Amino acid sequence: MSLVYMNIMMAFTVSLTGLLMYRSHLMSSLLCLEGMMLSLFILATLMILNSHFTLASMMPIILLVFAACEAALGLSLLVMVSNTYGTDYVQNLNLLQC
Amino acid sequence: MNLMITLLTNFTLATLLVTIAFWLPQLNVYSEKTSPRLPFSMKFFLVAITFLLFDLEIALLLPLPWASQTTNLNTMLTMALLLIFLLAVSLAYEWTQKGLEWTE
Amino acid sequence: MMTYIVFILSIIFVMGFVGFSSKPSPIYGGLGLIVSGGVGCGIVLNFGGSFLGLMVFLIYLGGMMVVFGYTTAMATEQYNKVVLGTFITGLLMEFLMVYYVLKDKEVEIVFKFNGMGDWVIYDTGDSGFFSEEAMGIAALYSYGTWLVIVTGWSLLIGVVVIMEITRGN
Amino acid sequence: PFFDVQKKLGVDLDHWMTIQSAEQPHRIPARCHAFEKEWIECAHGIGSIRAEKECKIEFEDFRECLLRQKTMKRLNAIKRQRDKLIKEGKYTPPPHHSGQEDLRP
Amino acid sequence: PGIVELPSLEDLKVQEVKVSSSVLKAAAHHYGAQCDKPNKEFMLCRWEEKDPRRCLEEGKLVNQCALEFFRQIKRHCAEPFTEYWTCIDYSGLQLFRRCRKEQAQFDKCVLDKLGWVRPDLGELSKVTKVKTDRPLPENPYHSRARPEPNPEVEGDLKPARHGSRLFFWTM
Amino acid sequence: VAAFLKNVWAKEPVLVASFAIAGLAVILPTLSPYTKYSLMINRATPYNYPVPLRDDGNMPDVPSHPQDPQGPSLEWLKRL
Amino acid sequence: MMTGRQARAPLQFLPDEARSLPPPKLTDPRLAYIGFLGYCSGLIDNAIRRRPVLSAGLHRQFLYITSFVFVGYYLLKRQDYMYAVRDHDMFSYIKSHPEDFPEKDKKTYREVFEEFHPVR
Amino acid sequence: MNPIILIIILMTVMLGTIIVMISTHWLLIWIGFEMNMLAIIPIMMKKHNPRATEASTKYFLTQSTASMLLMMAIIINLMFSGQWTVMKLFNPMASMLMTMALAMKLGMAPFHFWVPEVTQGIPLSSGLILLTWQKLAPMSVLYQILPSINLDLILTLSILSITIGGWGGLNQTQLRKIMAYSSIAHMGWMTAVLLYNPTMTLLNLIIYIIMTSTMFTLFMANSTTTTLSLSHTWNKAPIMTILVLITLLSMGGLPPLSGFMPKWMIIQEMTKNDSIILPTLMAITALLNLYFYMRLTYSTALTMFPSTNNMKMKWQFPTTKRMTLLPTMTVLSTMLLPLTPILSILE
Amino acid sequence: AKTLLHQYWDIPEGTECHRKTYAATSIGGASGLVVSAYSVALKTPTSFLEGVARTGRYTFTAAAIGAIFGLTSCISAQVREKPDDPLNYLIGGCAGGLTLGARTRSYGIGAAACAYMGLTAALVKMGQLEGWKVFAEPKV
Ligand SMILES: CCCCCCCCCCCCCCCCCC(=O)OC[C@H](COP(=O)([O-])OC[C@H](O)COP(=O)([O-])OC[C@H](COC(=O)CCCCCCCCCCCCCCCCC)OC(=O)CCCCCCCCCCCCCCCCC)OC(=O)CCCCCCCCCCCCCCCCC
Ligand SMILES: CCCCCCCCCCCCCCCCCC(=O)OC[C@H](COP(=O)(O)OCCN)OC(=O)CCCCCCCCCCCCCCCCC
Repeated sequence: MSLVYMNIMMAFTVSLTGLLMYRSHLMSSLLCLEGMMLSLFILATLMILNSHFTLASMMPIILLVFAACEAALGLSLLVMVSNTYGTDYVQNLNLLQC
Repeated sequence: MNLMITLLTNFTLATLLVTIAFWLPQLNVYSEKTSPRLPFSMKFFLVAITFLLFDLEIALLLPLPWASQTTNLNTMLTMALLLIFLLAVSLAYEWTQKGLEWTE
Repeated sequence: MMTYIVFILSIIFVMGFVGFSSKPSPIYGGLGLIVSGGVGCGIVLNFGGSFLGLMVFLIYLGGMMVVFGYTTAMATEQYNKVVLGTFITGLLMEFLMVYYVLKDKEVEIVFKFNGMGDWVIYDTGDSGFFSEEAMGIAALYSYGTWLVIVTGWSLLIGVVVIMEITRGN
Repeated sequence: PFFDVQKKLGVDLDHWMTIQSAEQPHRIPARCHAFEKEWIECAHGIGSIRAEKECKIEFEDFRECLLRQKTMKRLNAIKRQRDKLIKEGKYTPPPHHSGQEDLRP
Repeated sequence: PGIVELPSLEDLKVQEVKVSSSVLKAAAHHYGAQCDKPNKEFMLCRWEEKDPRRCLEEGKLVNQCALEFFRQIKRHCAEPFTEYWTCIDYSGLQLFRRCRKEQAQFDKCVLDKLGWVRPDLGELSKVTKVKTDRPLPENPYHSRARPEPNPEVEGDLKPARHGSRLFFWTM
Repeated sequence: VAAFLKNVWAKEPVLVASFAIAGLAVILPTLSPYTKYSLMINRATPYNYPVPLRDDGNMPDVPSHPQDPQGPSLEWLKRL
Repeated sequence: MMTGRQARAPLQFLPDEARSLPPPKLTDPRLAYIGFLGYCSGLIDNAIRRRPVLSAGLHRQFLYITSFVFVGYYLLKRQDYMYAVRDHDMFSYIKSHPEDFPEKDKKTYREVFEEFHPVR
Repeated sequence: MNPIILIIILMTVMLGTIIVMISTHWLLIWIGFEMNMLAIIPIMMKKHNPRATEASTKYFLTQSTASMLLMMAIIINLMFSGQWTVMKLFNPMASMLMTMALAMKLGMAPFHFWVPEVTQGIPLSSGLILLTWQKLAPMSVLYQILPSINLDLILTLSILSITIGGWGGLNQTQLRKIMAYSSIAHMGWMTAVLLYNPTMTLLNLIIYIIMTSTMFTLFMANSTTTTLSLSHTWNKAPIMTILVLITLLSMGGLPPLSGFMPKWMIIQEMTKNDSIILPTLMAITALLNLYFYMRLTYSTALTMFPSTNNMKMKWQFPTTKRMTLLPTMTVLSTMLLPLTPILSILE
Repeated sequence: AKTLLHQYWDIPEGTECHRKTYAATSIGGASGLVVSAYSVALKTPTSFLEGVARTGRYTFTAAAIGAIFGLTSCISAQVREKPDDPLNYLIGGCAGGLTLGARTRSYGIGAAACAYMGLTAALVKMGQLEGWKVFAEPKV
């Protein structure tokens, strides 16, 4: 198929493996999650413009709106975590081992 | 193409003026001046998230000048007034539960 | 060279994702996602998605990454070997992919991909006095009634949810 | 649990965005409208098991319309043989493939 | 699969309408009024055959009728037409609203010398009917034989033989 | 109801103007005589090509030429 | 399995062809067991709120019994309907495919030789 | 929380699950999962303690990752099929991604690693919603995509779920972690029979929802979250120890109780398809589940652990808690095995 | 790692000993790499050297189990001349069990691994004989 689809899929896998490998922060995890959303947006848009399927032109906007509301919800969870522990470090979220 | 040339020209002029503003006052070798978490507000985050969600509702509202050209005007007018009504209901709920307070 | 412009922007897109996914800090991670969103917007604009690329710049980069940098400023102090090593690992893997697909004009990472530029797959017609993508987005109100109902309800519920869970009581 | 409420009540909640051959705004056809219409009218009602084997030809034509893999492979073959013959000096491009022929209309 | 069957280069040669888009836009309404019938035969052949290789003679009749249309303009009303399409050609969006006096000159000379009436608002967008002599295409999509459907259910619904037959449940 | 309306127009005139303008926007297109002409102009704007019909022999309402009398007309739009 | 049957007419709890079947009797032992489940629910409801188990809430025990019998009648009707549909589809598939269900020749034991294994 | 806002949020959870159940378009499936997650986050943060914020953060991360993999599977479906119908998937990579995404949304092993943490972090009512109501939408999608699910993948996920949910509860004393590992093992039972007979999947789902709803309602009616706090139930309300006894002996798959019905019908439909080793290992691995259930029954009903003196004050007060449908759910979770051919109503 | 099992099972029993030994060694080494990857996934080692030490230790342990399993089974199939026989894989399974006891530095773990892994390898041989399906394709 098209060559750009390989690159957008590989960008999704890069932000996947970044989201699937935490370093220290939770904000870096949310940035990798929204990079995954960005690659979904681009790849869906290239398919829909590529096929001239008219009605699905409203699909990437709905993807954007729902996952940005999801991003706001995750930022609110991050705010509550950082207010509890002082930092957004994921190693402070460890009380559920016992 | 002409847009990309214009963007590159604006970026180049901006970068050239930044280079002048940082390097031209480094010509006149001055004296060597040797003499010698942040507090959190919930209201800043709530005005940022209220902006974000109202901007998503704006993202729904932006194709209305194109939506007015439709043949299904009863449905289009209904859903247009319904989205602006849900933006107003979000604003009313943001009002009455003390969300718009001390940054009103 | 200029026929490969969407491919060049997609390689810049992957390089930017390898950049912020290495995660030096959420500050520079946000900057890398901003640069990546700009070049992916360029990818969208070069297929004819002018409204959707301005939705990138206006909604994604215009509100959401603003809220991410806003929260990064407010919930993190103001600013390695692993970061730069994983960065050069991702850069070498992506340039080896570029080298393979430019020397063979064919590659198979997971599926098979053509090595020519993606100008080949475009249509040879016109859309008249309208944009197809603009009229499909205008169809959100006439044809997309239930989609507007569930999206507006999810945004209303999202306002309610954030006002409940950030209250702390 | 596919509670088919849309067919029980007779509402059109999401059937319209489902396929490319549906009713489009201002009667815009997709790039693979005919192939998808042929595959759907092949596979309609016969079930998925019979559609995997009895509608293979329409579905292969429709997938090759969507992704254009055989088309781009054939164009790769023609262009690679063309560049190889320019490399060997056994071929020269015609004036209608060099930009010096004052296009048709 | 099969070899695609293209027409020859001699099947595509026709005397072109080598005029600009503002020239075509200036006499567009008189072109729609006067060159109605072969244009509509062509667009009916084009939406019914769904193949431009089945429409070459109709396109050649379109081109012949357009050439006769502009030759009939040029012999009688060449100078008000040139005055009109130059003023249409000046504008970037090529507005009709900017050039109503040159339009009045051209329409006046055309009605006086050629008897052509410019159509009213609404007329060129009408769905007309076309009397063709070619047969109706029996399968323009070249659709092959459809698969036979699964057999339907029939008969009165009798009870289950000895209940559920689930190991020992006699009902 | 008029004492409360004067009270809220004295205290909060911005919100009274807001709910009044929104109320007009809700209820007024159902009472306008020109709401019909919005539909009639939007459906009579020719974005596509008017693909003609094969003349079978009995279609008296479909014209054979644009300048024929029968067919849909836009005299109402020229006049209003 | 039978999802293509209940897809032409979806979300019908009992279709119009369910009425050609005999309904359960009111002395169906399955429905009587469902009534026993209702009486047990009434007894547990008197027990966990520390009422007298047999005495308290005879109206409530009676509504438990009545409610379970009322739900269970329609559940038994849909059970009998789906097994009747299963048998009907099975028999129509055997009838519409003779080449897949060949008549196996029944041989008596005078022809059928079976190996004897002595227990000694 | 405001009771009106609580009711609107619970209707939004139910509405997201219904939008997944009824819709024919993949974007509406993804919208339904987004609506479900977005509305169930405040139910988990009802009490506003740091364990609920931690649990809601981990739940958000896993369900967000699953939703992005789900939309990627939908996008590759639009690549290789040009359409959006919720049916079989037209690519094995999209099938693998969607099976992973739905396994993450269920919390099946090896993506099980959020379920005991999030279940322990949140209250018993929100844990009841998480372990019963949230299993409905991904199992609906798995019911809808079963002509394209890879068999080796779903059976690997199922046996890994059963084994890890068996060995998980053997080390536990907290009741919410026990119910979560029970959830992992039972979702393994449900998806092991999916590509063979999904009616038995729906049967196992309904019986498991009834039994889990019974156990969480008993835990709410006794206000016990640990094994050792559940131990004092014989001195407070002795009928509750009988109910947790019969319900835990049901959930272990012991006949003549109706928790034996799902796994017996699953073995009954897997041996038809010439699989003998796999339901044998499933049935033998269910003994671990039954072992920590028997640990709970020994601690609660079959013996009498020592109580304290302040129990004498709680002797003077009745249960004012709304024990909604607890006798109904108790009778259905134990005495339903004579009504076993009622499973045809799920055909 | 499916083609590893393909290039293991297709070879007749008691014919080519070094190739079967290396095929089972590769199967064991791949499984040990999987166990090592999950062990360094869920549990963080104290450094990089300790992590690669645990990785190499588990990988060589499972590779030695696979090597001595395939070697003992092929040598038993040669000295008994019964190629489709589960006692050969029983002796191979007990040899792998004694190998695991040698690697884990404990005798009782070796005896239990002898018994259970020998019965497991016998069951795998009988599944290869009668065609037992663990991931059985749906037919009804
Ligand atoms: C004109 C209009 C008026 C006409 C009036 C006609 C009727 C007049 C009499 C009025 C009363 C009618 C009662 C129902 C009809 C008779 C049903 C019957 O006996 O079926 C035999 C049935 C099968 O034997 P059969 O010789 O082949 O059939 C003779 C007839 O043809 C049986 O007929 P069938 O072939 O059509 O039966 C169909 C099928 C035949 O059965 C089968 O195909 C076999 C499968 C049955 C279920 C097996 C499940 C095994 C695993 C779970 C075990 C659970 C624990 C066991 C009990 C623990 C303690 C509670 O039935 C079922 O599958 C239904 C499920 C079992 C419920 C049986 C009915 C109970 C009604 C009263 C409930 C009171 C509580 C009873 C205890 C609860 C447990 C039953 O026997 C059993 O399954 C044995 C279990 C006990 C049955 C209950 C006996 C009913 C009377 C009980 C009175 C004493 C209650 C004491 C207090 C409560 C307990 C502490
Ligand atoms: C049905 C029409 C469409 C309605 C939906 C669309 C609305 C569009 C405008 C968007 C408005 C969004 C925000 C609305 C919030 C309302 C709640 C509110 O603000 O209550 C507080 C306010 C008192 O303000 P306070 O709390 O003191 O704040 C300090 C500021 N000085 O309380 C008040 O001041 C009372 C406010 C309510 C009374 C206003 C009445 C106006 C009546 C005009 C004539 C009738 C209009 C037709 C509609 C019927 C209205 C009942």
